[PDB]
Amino acid sequence: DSLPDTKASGPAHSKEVPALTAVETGATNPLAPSDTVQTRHVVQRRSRSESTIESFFARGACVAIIEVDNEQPTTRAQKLFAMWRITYKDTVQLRRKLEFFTYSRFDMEFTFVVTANFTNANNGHALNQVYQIMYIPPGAPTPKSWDDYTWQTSSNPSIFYTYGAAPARISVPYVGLANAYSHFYDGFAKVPLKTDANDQIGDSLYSAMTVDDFGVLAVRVVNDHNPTKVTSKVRIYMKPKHVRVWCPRPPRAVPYYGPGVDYRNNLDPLSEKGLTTY
Amino acid sequence: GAQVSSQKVGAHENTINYTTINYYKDSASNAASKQDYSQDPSKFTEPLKDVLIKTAPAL
Amino acid sequence: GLPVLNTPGSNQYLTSDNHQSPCAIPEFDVTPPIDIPGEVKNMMELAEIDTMIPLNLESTKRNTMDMYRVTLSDSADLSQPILCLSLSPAFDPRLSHTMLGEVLNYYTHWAGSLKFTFLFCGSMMATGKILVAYAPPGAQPPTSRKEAMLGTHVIWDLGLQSSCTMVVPWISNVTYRQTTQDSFTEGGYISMFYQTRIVVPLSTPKSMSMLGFVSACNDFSVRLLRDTTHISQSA
Amino acid sequence: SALTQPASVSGSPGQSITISCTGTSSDVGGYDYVSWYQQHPGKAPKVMIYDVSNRPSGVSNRFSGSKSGNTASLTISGLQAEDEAEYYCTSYTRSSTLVFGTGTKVTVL
Amino acid sequence: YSDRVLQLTLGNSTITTQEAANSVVAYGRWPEFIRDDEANPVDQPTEPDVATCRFYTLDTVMWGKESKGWWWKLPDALRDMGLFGQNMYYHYLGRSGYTVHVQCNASKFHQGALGVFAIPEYCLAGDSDKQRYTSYANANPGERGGKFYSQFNKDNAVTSPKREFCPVDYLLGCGVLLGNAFVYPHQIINLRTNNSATIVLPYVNALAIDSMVKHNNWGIAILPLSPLDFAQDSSVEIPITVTIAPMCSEFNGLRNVTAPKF
Amino acid sequence: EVQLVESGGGLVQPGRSLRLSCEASGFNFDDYAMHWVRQAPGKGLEWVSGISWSSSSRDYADSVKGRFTISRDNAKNSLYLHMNSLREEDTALYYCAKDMSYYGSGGVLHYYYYGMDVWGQGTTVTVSS
Ligand SMILES: CCCCCCCCCCCCCCCC(=O)O
Repeated sequence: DSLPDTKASGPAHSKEVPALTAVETGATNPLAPSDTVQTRHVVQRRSRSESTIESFFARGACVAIIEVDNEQPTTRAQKLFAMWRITYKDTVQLRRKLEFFTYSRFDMEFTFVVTANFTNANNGHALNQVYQIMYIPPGAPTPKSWDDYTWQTSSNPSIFYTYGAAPARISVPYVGLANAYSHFYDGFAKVPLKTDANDQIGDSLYSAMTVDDFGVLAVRVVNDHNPTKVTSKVRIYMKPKHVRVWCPRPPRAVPYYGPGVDYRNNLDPLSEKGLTTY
Repeated sequence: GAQVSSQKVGAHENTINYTTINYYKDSASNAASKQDYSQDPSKFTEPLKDVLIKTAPAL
Repeated sequence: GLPVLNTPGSNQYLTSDNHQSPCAIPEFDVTPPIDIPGEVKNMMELAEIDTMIPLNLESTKRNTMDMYRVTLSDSADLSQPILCLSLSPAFDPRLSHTMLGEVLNYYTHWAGSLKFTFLFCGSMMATGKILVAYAPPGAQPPTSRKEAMLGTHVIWDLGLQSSCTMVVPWISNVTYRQTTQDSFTEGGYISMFYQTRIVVPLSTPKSMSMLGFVSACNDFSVRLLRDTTHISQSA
Repeated sequence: SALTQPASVSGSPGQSITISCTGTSSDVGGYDYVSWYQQHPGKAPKVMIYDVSNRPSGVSNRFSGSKSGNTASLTISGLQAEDEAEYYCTSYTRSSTLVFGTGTKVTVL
Repeated sequence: YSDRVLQLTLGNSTITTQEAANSVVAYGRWPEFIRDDEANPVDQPTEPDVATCRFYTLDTVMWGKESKGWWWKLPDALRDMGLFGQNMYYHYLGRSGYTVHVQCNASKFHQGALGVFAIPEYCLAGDSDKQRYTSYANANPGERGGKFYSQFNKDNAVTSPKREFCPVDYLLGCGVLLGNAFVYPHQIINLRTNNSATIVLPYVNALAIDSMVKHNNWGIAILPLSPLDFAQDSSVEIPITVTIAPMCSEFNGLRNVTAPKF
Repeated sequence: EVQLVESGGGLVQPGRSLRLSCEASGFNFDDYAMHWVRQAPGKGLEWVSGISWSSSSRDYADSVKGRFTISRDNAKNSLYLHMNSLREEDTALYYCAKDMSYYGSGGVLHYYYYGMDVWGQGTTVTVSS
């Protein structure tokens, strides 16, 4: 797996000129240092192992933060349960790495980290808490209260996590509708027709393929409500596995603006430097 | 049914093997072997219909 | 049952580990793949492709399309350099945002040879010669052709074939250089000068532009992975 | 500019009354999003008809609506004393804005 | 034989050149039909061959001294090209490759350079605050194509949002520096070396076959890398022409005809 | 079931700034459009501003364009209205309303504002020198 060695070379006086080329053809000149200067024989032992796709993508990255509360319910606005749409566009670090390529195909891994704290110092009484994380595929009914019938999880996957234990962990297969995920989509979902009564019959947003790509995650605490409020947050980490990619693209150069390819703010990424200054 | 493979040793003291087993039926639960291999970048660097040797003139 | 003893490191979470985990959707029916053109298996394949360099980056040229083109003329003083660079692919403001620089910015160490290619965009009736040189560190940066000629250099003759290539060989003391600003692992200097001059006949444009490209050789590699400073998120 | 509506309409108990709201092609005449609201003095508006002809749950069948050309109409049948209130029309505009009508007051004789 | 002289022939049409550089095959893959082990729909496909696989010529554009660029998209640019368009609108699904030939000639005393790029899934940015708000009619220009701009001016129309793009040239219209665009298949037309560019494009998509009226899977971008100049005058301008030919086309799901509103 | 509560109204001098607030409960506030409507004493209803399920889409009426601003915070189920350079003509009763938009026939988004089906009791703002 080591890189190719370097061959010894001597002086040259010949009719063949490897130094001249024409980039108009759309090809890169495959030169080596021995083709332009004298070189010695060197056995090469460096390798490219740490640069493969698996090694490049073998890291867990944060993608979302979910906040839930636990206090005796009133009629005011409360967060006894929360819902989050699965997507990787809420953060930029993993999005930029994925967008080097047009299509991809991989398994997925999830890890959940949970933390909690008090909000008032009046009592300081609370027992250990248990969290439920339920996955709601598209088309399934969604909860309307923290204790309705939907939480029976008859057929939806669910995780029960007890506070203070090791982070939960899950694996998921390739769940795409097509043969590969599409990071970019140049099209619409509906097309207006001359016979339509009004515009909305065909109106749609540019580059949006489907409404619910993967569903939502619903989070709650199963414990009843203690005399004092307790607040918690759940952090989700993502790691691709068994990765394949096609059709490379240039990387993003300006700040993201929404889930599309739009750009608003800076548009001036390069700094100043003299033409003849080292 | 275990699987054994050879490590690529770095620092030495003074062949070494390691074992792996799969415990789950579904393939998505497996770890990453990372026994990857390379390819030729020709499809990106020289996509020309007629390929010319580097020492010959380009036109 | 079987007696066991827990070693240090139990119940921790390391983001770069590699372990098995249960699946949440057992017996799923996965869609078979197909043969899509253009598969990539290593990141260096992206670094081995030519891309333009924003050579100019003057005050009024930066962040506009004028930053890619360097101007040549037949009346320029022949005793002064055309352009100058510092061989630090991941830090120099000119090389940082190329494809090679973008790939390097995710890694801390690099090693190998580099190629520089230049394209002449003058008229068919123009002609001339140009000298481009590379000087390893440890001395005064070149400021005249008399000094630039002592290092590695190539003499370029303008003709039917519009492009010429220069190879920057691997010369260093350490086995790997760093991708950050550091004087212990500096790379050297690059410069270009006129040899003879540009000559044109009557009723022909007297000034013209030039373009430059950079890519890596087949012995280039990078090892230690890190994060990048080219992307940021506001609160 | 607000949609045109009559200042007031009067009718005797047991009769049927109609109110008209008019706009342009970038308005009622261009889209089917038209709704009617009812407001008693000192009370927040209440929705009576939406999507031209749909009734919200719990609304009496005595209310109905229709549209034609650039004009939309609200019809009240079996007029009662409690129907005395103000009515407004609303529509979506192609400039991405909602527009309210001038308003009409119903008087029961 | 020299590689500067080339001839192409498809259907009942032929093209000749005498100052070409070379031919490029994107990703080294040639167009082909669907295989049995990769099919998805079960209906019998239709493949007219000669009736659709031939060169069509778009309208010519004039390379001014102050022009910033042009862009097209496929198969959108070929909506009205006879039987190809008819088959596109009469069927639900479609698939085909393309061959692109760009023409531009000038004397030995001119100077300049054009960059020709073929981009898969060529998304473009909007012109207003509302994200992804561009409309179908404005996003599908036809053979007329579009243009780039030198700077981003935020739309402030009072009557209506106008729902159009606003591509910036040096950002390539999608938020990436133009210098890195050479990872895509490309060629350069340099007026002192050649006068045409040829690129062969296979079918690239995440599916074996997809709808043509909804999704565009290729994009063409032409940008002047070096501005045009001529001897001591500033009114000079020369034309540019683009020719395209579908290859290995097949259409599957038949129904009544579609009629988009533009 | 569904409740909307407004607050922040008061008395201010011309040319100064003020902010209003609206809290919502009983429904998935994170996934609906919202509106602001004002009623001058003894006058008809006037549409002020509206925001869709995405903060990008955000519209204003000509009478307040360039002066007012609308924003939402899905983490607290709160809707805000920022007013600057107030005028005596702005005195009116302000309502917080919920749109029935979204939930179209699948592949559609940034829908037109269908209309309002729930209204709050409103808060009073008075501008006087
Ligand atoms: C109990 C937890 C269940 C979690 C269910 C996860 C559902 C599948 C998630 C797939 C994530 C795919 C991300 C990449 C998609 C893309 O590239 O467009």
